[PDB]
Amino acid sequence: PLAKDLLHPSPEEEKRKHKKKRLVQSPNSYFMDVKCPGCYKITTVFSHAQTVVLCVGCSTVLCQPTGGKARLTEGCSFRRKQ
Amino acid sequence: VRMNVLADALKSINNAEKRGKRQVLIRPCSKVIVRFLTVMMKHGYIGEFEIIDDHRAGKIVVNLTGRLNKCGVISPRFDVQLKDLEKWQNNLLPSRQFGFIVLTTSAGIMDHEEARRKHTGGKILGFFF
Amino acid sequence: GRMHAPGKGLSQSALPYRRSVPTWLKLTSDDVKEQIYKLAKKGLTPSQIGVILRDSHGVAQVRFVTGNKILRILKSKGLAPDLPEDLYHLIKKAVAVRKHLERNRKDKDAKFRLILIESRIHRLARYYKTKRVLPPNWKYE
Amino acid sequence: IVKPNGEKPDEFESGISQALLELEMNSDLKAQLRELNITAAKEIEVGGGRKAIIIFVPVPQLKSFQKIQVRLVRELEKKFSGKHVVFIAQRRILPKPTRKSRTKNKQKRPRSRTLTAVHDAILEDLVFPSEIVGKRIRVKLDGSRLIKVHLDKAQQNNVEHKVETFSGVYKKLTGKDVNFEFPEF
Amino acid sequence: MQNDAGEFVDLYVPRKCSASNRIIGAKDHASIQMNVAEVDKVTGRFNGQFKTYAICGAIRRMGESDDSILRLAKADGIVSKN
RNA sequence: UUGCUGCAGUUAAAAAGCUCGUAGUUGGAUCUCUAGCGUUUACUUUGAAAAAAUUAGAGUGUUCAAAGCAGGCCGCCUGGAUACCGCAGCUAGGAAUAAUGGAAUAGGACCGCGGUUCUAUUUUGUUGGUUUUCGGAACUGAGGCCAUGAUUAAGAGGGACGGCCG
RNA sequence: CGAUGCGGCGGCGUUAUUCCCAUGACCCGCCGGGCAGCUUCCGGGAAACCAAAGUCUUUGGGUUCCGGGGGGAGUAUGGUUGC
Repeated sequence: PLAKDLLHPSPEEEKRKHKKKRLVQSPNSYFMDVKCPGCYKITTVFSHAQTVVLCVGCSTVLCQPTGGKARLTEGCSFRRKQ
Repeated sequence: VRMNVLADALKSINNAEKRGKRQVLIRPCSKVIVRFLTVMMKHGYIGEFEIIDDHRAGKIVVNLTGRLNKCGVISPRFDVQLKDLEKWQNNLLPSRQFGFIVLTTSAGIMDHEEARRKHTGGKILGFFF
Repeated sequence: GRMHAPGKGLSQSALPYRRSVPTWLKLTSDDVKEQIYKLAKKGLTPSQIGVILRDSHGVAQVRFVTGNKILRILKSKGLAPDLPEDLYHLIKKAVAVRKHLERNRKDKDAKFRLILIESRIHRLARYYKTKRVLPPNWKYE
Repeated sequence: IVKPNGEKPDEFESGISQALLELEMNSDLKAQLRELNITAAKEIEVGGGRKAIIIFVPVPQLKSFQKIQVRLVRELEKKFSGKHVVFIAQRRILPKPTRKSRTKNKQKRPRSRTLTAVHDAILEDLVFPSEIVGKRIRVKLDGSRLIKVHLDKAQQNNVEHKVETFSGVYKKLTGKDVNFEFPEF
Repeated sequence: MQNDAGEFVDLYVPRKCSASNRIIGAKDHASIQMNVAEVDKVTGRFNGQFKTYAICGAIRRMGESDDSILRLAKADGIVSKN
């Protein structure tokens, strides 16, 4: 109270505070690449995704549509991009 | 919904100053608010402020000095003439020694004393003292 | 708040600051356009097309990569629908509720909600007639 | 090689035109530069003596220039004197239509042909290697403005020493002071 | 304060609060004037010099007199940076 | 104690039982001159026009004053000023603020280029018959150039989809 | 300030679907929208009280309905709706 730098808030407080009520807006979502166990081809998926996505490489389900972030199938390893 | 963004901006600054906060956040930011704050700063009431620019519509963070008693908006934007300006500065200002009415005129947004000096009427935006 | 509800729900999309195309995006403006066309032929909505392109192919924002919006691309070629997305969807919801009401004469809730939908059709139609995307003789039945 | 709109080349760009003519036959960039061409080139004295080179290039080719810029700057900086070179877009700036205008404004002027949009585009084109992440405008007691640009940490070491070049070069062609900070995340 | 003659025409210039910069009133009985001592750089003894802070009733009642004293002490270099 | 400045409506008198909705009022950032113009207003400053009396107000010892328009100097030197006059209509500057639009199936701007019809009323010293150009229009068959043309996507709003919830 | 209802986000450890994850039930935080509650000299009010009934002589965010001492009186008459 009474002294906070509204200009330079601490980055942990910035991330905690709501995406729309931040000092400058940025989404909590991200783009990640999926490595399917029974395939060599790489695919990119949205963290909160809405459609069951298919890898045309081996024709197998990758991520499931959920209330929030899309749950990936067992074996398929996800890695953050930039 | 939100109408007369200046009203929210001035009310926000007023509440912040009454509460005794050393900074205040204003959103969104428009030219009218920036010019109004510039006039308030020039006479030494607020001091330095920063325009946090996101692509949508900017925010302002204003450093507050313990000087501002009141900063009010006048809605709607009344048509003010030189002859009627005595009446307005008699009604709104607390004293004839200090306080300023901010008019938007063809010359620009400026205080009533400069309006008398440059000899031009306009629309009343707000007052501060 | 909402148009016809007391709720003050704050839940929308928060597009990032960086308008810059991501370094890892391999697809080019023309390649994305070809993808949008191929999707549009299968009989989809700009909404659905944008969702499919975001999820599957990893295009964050079509308007950032191409420099033009989905309805605008389909309008520029001429693969755009006759009625706008949102009006079409309100009409199919309206006729669905009317189809339900035709059997159930006691369902006062359905009647009230129909009145609220009809209001949204008329208020949106007036706007589209103002922008001259619909003809001025266009009515609802 | 150089096609001015005035049909009048100067000693400096006629100098640098030749300095570019080597890179076709010398390096493996002949396929790139042959289709491309510059419009104007200038020199500015920043940091009290430091000579910085500007190359005004056409907008439609700029997207192609971006692809080769990162390499081309070093090639140019090695060929002639070790000077800070940067590529700028030649932005035609059509003035705001007043109540007393000429018999020219028959069409609406695009928002891309506006002072603010041009200046923001020039500041984007100036610092191409390090994409702009944040921007602030501080107003000081005297009334003068100051623009604080917030860059990314991906190419910090690339242009860490160019802060002086950018801080000096901006005020020449805009009329506003700029500063450059590197936030953590 | 001053008429066009030149002389100051006032009973007394009131003290302003060091924290909020409000005028401490005549009957502001909750207002505090605290003296903080100065140490000798080498030995760390009370040399005789002191630095004065004044807090108004409002800032005392709010419970922000603590942070106001602390941040003043930080600014004046009595409390060590960080 | 009729509140535009400037009032009330939990209990003193008072918010419709509730939601929709046309008219009404209000409405988010953003764009730095070639005799005709420039996109048009509102706003603001200046100018001319606007009956005296009245009102404000200059001058003047009605013996003072309310008044009056007179009077003052040893034939003379004087006065009978000046201001205000809502709104609207005329006139010339300013362009902040607030409305409106300038190019989106490109019949869009700017440049030289091909033809159809008609006409100007100079011209072959003047005079009668044909054909002309120059001076001036609508219609078109193409071409070059525009850095060619769509600001952002509201902690405004509609709609889409996802897994729930009651 | 601590709870609570719905959804989402992150994280030790208990348990059930044998076990690994993964879903439930708990547990500790966070974010948004709701039903509320406790405390406070923010500030109002005639007070009772109200985090709104605050930001009101330091009086202008937008807009609708509506009161003007107590009775007579929600009466009389007229209109209109209804068997």
